[PDB]
Amino acid sequence: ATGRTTEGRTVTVTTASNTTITGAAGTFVASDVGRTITRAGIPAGTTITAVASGTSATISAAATTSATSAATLGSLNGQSQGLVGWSPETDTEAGAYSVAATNAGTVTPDRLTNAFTPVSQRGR
Amino acid sequence: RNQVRFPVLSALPVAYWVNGDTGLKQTTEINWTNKYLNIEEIATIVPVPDNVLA
Repeated sequence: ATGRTTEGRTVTVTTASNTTITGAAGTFVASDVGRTITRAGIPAGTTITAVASGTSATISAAATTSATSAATLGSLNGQSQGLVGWSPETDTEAGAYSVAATNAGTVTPDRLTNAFTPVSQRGR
Repeated sequence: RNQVRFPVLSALPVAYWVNGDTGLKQTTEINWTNKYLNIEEIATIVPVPDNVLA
C-alpha cells in the first residue's frame, strides 16, 4: 500500500561525523539516490550519493556532528524513474519481472499462489 | 529393383506450462527415419530322361 513516489518525505536519521547516515527500518530505499537531504549538522546542498540498506546510506559531504534528528528528503523531477506520480509497486517488487529474476524463480507480487484466494485491488 | 525405402515418423513434439504470465517459453523439434523392403528368389529344377518324353 506504500508503493513508489517522486514527491519528498520526512525521516528521523542518525549522523556519524563523516559521510555516513543511518536510521530505522524502511527509512531508506533504492530510488532515493540523487535526492537532496536538509538537516541540522549537515552542510548546504548535500545529497544522497549511495544507499546500502533499509537502515543506511551515504552522502556527498561529511556531517559536522554526531546526533539523531528529523530531516527532509527532497522531491525529484522524474528523469531517474520513468514515473512522475505514485505507483502501487515498491522498488523491490518492481524488480521482479527481469529474465534473471524469472530464472531465479522469484514470485511477482501478484502471482496468485493458492487455488482458493481472490484477486484484489491495492489502495494508497 | 532389388530394394525399396519407406520414410517413417520417429519422435513427436510436446507442450508446457510457464511460471506465471511472464515466464520464459520452451523448445521442441520433430523427427523421421527409414525402413526397407528387399527381394529374394525361389527356384527348382526338374530332370527327366529323353526316352521317357517320347
